[PDB]
Amino acid sequence: TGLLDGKRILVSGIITDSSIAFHIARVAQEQGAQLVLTGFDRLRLIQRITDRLPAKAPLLELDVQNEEHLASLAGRVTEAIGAGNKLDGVVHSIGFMPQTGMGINPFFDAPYADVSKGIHISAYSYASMAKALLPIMNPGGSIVGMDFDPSRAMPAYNWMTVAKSALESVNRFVAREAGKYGVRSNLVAAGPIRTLAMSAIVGGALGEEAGAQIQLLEEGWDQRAPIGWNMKDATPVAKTVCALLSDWLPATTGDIIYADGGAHTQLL
Amino acid sequence: TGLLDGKRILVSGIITDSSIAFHIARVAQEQGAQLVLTGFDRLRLIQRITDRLPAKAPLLELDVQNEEHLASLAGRVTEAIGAGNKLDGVVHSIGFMPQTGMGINPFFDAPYADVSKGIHISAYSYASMAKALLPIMNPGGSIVGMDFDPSRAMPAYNWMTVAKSALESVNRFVAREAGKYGVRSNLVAAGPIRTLAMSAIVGGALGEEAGAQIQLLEEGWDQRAPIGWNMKDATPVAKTVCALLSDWLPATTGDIIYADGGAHTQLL
Amino acid sequence: TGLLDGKRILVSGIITDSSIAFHIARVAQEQGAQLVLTGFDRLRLIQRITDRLPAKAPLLELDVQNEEHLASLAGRVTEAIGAGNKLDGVVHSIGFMPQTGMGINPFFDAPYADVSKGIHISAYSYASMAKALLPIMNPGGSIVGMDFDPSRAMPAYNWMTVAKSALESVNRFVAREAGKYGVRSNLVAAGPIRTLAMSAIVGGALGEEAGAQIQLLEEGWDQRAPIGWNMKDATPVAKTVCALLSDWLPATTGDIIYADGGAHTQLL
Amino acid sequence: TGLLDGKRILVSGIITDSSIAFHIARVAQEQGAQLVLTGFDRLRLIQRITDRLPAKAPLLELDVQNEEHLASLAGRVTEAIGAGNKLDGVVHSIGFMPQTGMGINPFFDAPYADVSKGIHISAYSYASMAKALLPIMNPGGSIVGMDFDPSRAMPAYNWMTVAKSALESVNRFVAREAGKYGVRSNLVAAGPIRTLAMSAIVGGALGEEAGAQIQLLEEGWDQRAPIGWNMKDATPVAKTVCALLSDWLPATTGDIIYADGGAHTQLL
Ligand SMILES: NC(=O)c1ccc[n+]([C@@H]2O[C@H](COP(=O)([O-])OP(=O)(O)OC[C@H]3O[C@@H](n4cnc5c(N)ncnc54)[C@H](O)[C@@H]3O)[C@@H](O)[C@H]2O)c1
Ligand SMILES: NC(=O)c1ccc[n+]([C@@H]2O[C@H](COP(=O)([O-])OP(=O)(O)OC[C@H]3O[C@@H](n4cnc5c(N)ncnc54)[C@H](O)[C@@H]3O)[C@@H](O)[C@H]2O)c1
Ligand SMILES: NC(=O)c1ccc[n+]([C@@H]2O[C@H](COP(=O)([O-])OP(=O)(O)OC[C@H]3O[C@@H](n4cnc5c(N)ncnc54)[C@H](O)[C@@H]3O)[C@@H](O)[C@H]2O)c1
Ligand SMILES: NC(=O)c1ccc[n+]([C@@H]2O[C@H](COP(=O)([O-])OP(=O)(O)OC[C@H]3O[C@@H](n4cnc5c(N)ncnc54)[C@H](O)[C@@H]3O)[C@@H](O)[C@H]2O)c1
Ligand SMILES: CCCCCCc1ccc(Oc2ccccc2C)c(O)c1
Ligand SMILES: CCCCCCc1ccc(Oc2ccccc2C)c(O)c1
Ligand SMILES: CCCCCCc1ccc(Oc2ccccc2C)c(O)c1
Ligand SMILES: CCCCCCc1ccc(Oc2ccccc2C)c(O)c1
Repeated sequence: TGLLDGKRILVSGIITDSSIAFHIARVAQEQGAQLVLTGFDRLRLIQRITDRLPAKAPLLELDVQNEEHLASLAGRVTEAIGAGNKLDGVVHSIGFMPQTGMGINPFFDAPYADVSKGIHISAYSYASMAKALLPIMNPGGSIVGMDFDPSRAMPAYNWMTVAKSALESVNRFVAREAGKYGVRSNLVAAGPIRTLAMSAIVGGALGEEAGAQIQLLEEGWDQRAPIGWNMKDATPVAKTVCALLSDWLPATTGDIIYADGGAHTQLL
Repeated sequence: TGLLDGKRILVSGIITDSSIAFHIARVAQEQGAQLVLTGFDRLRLIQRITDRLPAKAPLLELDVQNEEHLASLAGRVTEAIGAGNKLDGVVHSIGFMPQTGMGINPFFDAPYADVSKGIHISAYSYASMAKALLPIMNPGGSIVGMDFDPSRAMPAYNWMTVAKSALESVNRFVAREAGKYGVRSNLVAAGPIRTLAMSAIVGGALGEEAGAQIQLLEEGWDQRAPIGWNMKDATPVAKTVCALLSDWLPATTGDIIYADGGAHTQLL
Repeated sequence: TGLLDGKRILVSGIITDSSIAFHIARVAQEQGAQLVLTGFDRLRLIQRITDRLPAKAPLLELDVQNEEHLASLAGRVTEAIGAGNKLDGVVHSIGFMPQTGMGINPFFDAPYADVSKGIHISAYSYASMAKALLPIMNPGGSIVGMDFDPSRAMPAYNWMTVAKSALESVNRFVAREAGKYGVRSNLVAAGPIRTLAMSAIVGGALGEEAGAQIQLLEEGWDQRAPIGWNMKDATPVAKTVCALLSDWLPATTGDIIYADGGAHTQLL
Repeated sequence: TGLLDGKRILVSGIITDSSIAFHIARVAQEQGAQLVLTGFDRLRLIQRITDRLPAKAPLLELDVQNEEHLASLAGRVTEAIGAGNKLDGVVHSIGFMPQTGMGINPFFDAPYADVSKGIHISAYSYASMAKALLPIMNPGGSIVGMDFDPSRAMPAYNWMTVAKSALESVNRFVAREAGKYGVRSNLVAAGPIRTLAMSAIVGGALGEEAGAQIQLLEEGWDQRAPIGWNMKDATPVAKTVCALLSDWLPATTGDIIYADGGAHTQLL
């Protein structure tokens, strides 16, 4: 009955139940998908969080900066899904940028070591995961990553904006590689969502009026979006990622779908 | 379990069983939608074409330049679907440009009367169909128009390129109106498909260069698309339109979804 | 030694001494250009206004909707500039939209007759003027038109936004034709300037909240521009046009240069 | 008389007399500018090369990955130009990418260490040069970097495409900081030019595919550019950079000017 009936899908990036990846996983499961999950660092917490999903799925450790984790990933996925089976979908929902690279911290004062780490995790890892997983993906498959529209500069997002610009470019080359396997590669550019990264990384770097200034972001985004925007609701974004993982967008690759309430199409 | 089960959808633009609109109607019916079709000019002929669809659907006359057809449209649709019921979707799959505006005919020699006619039918009509139909659309509903990426100039498409550019802009303003109703408005920028218009209009205006240009279009597009492109197969485009008509892209509006094999994301 | 020393340049669009074209003309003559001016409708007024320029230039009548004017234009310019001389530059600084297509007047209520007149004058005439003048332009020549970034929808600009979208597309096709003559074609997307068109057309259609709403546009453009924006100063825009008329951007064609304080590059 | 008469301009990125920076330097001196040059590593040979410019100019060592070099840069330039004098122009004409990041080497096989070096040099350094030099730049001044349009993926350019996508994003935030000083920041996206990096980095990484790949690049570019394109001629690009360094584009910042024959505005 489900949009993703029978499909085996790897989903990275769950840390809490407000994670975009959590809702992607939840919707994908409501739609009949069989999941393999990956988690970073706080595996015990992640285990407890994933207990809240509609169906239990194996959790595999993946630090995208750890070459050993990347080299063993496909083997460990095959152990979880069974020999002779392959993935139909992969979700990259991963990002990091040091505090120096965000908020009210002067753009010029972020050392390259920090920026590099951020670009490693948030951009290059999209290609790493594709490298690791394409060899175990079925024709008609779909790789999806999460974006935040970086076409224009803005307060606060700072070097993460630069990392997203890189990610968009990486996705276009991932499409070229993926196409050899009959696999699509796309990004979903989401509007703002109240996640752990929002409050701890972005909010943490904004200093004092962070609470009110995020409320400004919500109000302004919902005003610009012709159909409105709810920062408390990741479901519209999760649904969009599932549309891309499905058979219903079979001719879209190297591309970006905007799940932002149409805010990026309006100036005011 | 159909993607569009229960949905009432108006589909304009069928003229042959190669029409992008025809495959849109076919796929939508396969997925449980209940359709109303609109046709232009030769309605007796169109009815024999629509007879080839999987299921019966009422066929309505609509010339988008005819003010009376537009003023009566919502009432005629309401009769077709039953008083009390509203539309969940609307598909604009219509375009025209006079020969002077196309092909090897010099760009400078198209009189404005001819360009204006093409822009009326191909761009302005997206707004006039939205005006007529929004008052009989449900929240969560979806308006979708057909686009051919006009961001760059090219041989042969000439003034139709300009009409498409206008249409993309018209779509962003329709989104502002549609949102007041909880309705989304998007275009699908399709790759090249073997349809009547490509033959009679584009081919016709290319004269002796039609063959070489159409061949280059078939193979060049496939070459550039990372997942490839079958110009003889409208299904991938029709599926993309159904995705937009569905509940699975609920946060996208005023936007363009590219069902072109990824070709627009690659230079070579 | 002036930027445009010895260049023969046609400049359209002067109506008042606040007109963008007036400032283009002044800066161009300050830089050694020999001008021919074209005016519409109010020829006695334009003659008077142009008496304020650094040098007296011949003024020719041109209503871009008048086929006879267009058909006789090259002949009339050749008279103004001398037989055996050709133009080095052409400036299109022309636009119109009926009130129904602007301001607080509902988008859906603008009749196509109104929209078509707006598009004729604002977009199609860029090609009309190129058709007329390219046969009397020197290699290395430059055609420049005035744009307002229409990539996103916005309040008030309405159907003019659609006309500018069309204009951008027209410019790319003009470039194809102009290249056959060794001539470049480009647009300058300017930020908001206090001109007759701004007060009469835009402010006129904004109703009672107009003078203040226009002030709020200034405030927001200036805030978004990393280098600020002064709506009272056309000179930075005129300078940019002069740069495109000069020999200093010889590799730029089919393109758009933004003289907008950089506001389009920033989200907030 | 000269376009840049009286201006003091720093030009980085000279490595051979085919360097785009060499032609920028030459044209700038021809136009009355006083230069300070920076070079990397091979300073003995760079000095030999700059002795062939029309005018004498101080040459300073700058490795952009060297923190000590950047920390001391403003003081060294001040020594070169005289205390109390400031720079009106800065040209960043610097890029690097390891071979593994380029050509026919598999996109997925580039280790992050290699990509990170390329991004540091090719993108981050645009920000570090701005950080170092803005304190000694005059209001009305101009920072210009060199781009190659990375909006679409393509053969061979591989991870350098990613670095350019990052660089474009960096330029937009540099614009925010530069505007506090009354300074503009922009990129010139150049068409392809035969330089040391083309030969050694791009051509070297293509191997047996270099001939065919570069022929198609060159043929396609000249075909698409409405005014044509000559890969052997850096002067149009050098002129465009000088236009940006001048007073003639005073309202453009955070932006990208294309010196590419108009190629990017045309599909074919
Ligand atoms: N929250 C928003 O408003 C928003 C908007 C647009 C895009 N995004 C993108 O959505 C994605 C999900 O972020 P979120 O908002 O759900 O935040 P989140 O805090 O819920 O998730 C971020 C994830 O990044 C993972 N991560 C960090 N370093 C990692 C590493 N080295 N290896 C593997 N995983 C690592 C963390 O474990 C965490 O699970 C990110 O790409 C984010 O940039 C978020
Ligand atoms: N075929 C392609 O390669 C292609 C690619 C991208 C986008 N498109 C767009 O797809 C849409 C459908 O085109 P298609 O290729 O299926 O061609 P088609 O010939 O099958 O359909 C074109 C339709 O336009 C309708 N039409 C013309 N004038 C009309 C009027 N006054 N009122 C109402 N309808 C009118 C025709 O009757 C016909 O049904 C158009 O917007 C077209 O530009 C086509
Ligand atoms: N003022 C702004 O904020 C702004 C911003 C960006 C772009 N522009 C563009 O700059 C250009 C000049 O406008 P402006 O702001 O200087 O206003 P303006 O009123 O000074 O100039 C508009 C000109 O258009 C001419 N025109 C109208 N109909 C014509 C016709 N049929 N034939 C020939 N000419 C006709 C008018 O006579 C007038 O001279 C237009 O393209 C406009 O869209 C203006
Ligand atoms: N050649 C083309 O077709 C082309 C086209 C568009 C853009 N570009 C860009 O133009 C710029 C100049 O390239 P080019 O083609 O003239 O090649 P080039 O080889 O002449 O110049 C590249 C410069 O980068 C410098 N560089 C490398 N590492 C450095 C470091 N650590 N510190 C300081 N400098 C360092 C090199 O010394 C060299 O001077 C680059 O940004 C390049 O990406 C080149
Ligand atoms: C106020 C600035 C506007 C941006 C807010 C939206 C947002 C929130 C969180 C996001 O995720 C991250 C951001 C930075 C670093 C890491 C992650 C996952 C993210 O990518 C985007
Ligand atoms: C070089 C590219 C030329 C072929 C483009 C593909 C195409 C084919 C048909 C299309 O439909 C029309 C084109 C013109 C007029 C009317 C219609 C429906 C259309 O909009 C696009
Ligand atoms: C509030 C809307 C956004 C600000 C508009 C700035 C502007 C002002 C005048 C312009 O010129 C015209 C506008 C409409 C019709 C005709 C012309 C010449 C124009 O093109 C742009
Ligand atoms: C076939 C590849 C596509 C055309 C490349 C044109 C080009 C050539 C050289 C360029 O400069 C560099 C490229 C890589 C690394 C460093 C530099 C300076 C560059 O940035 C662009």
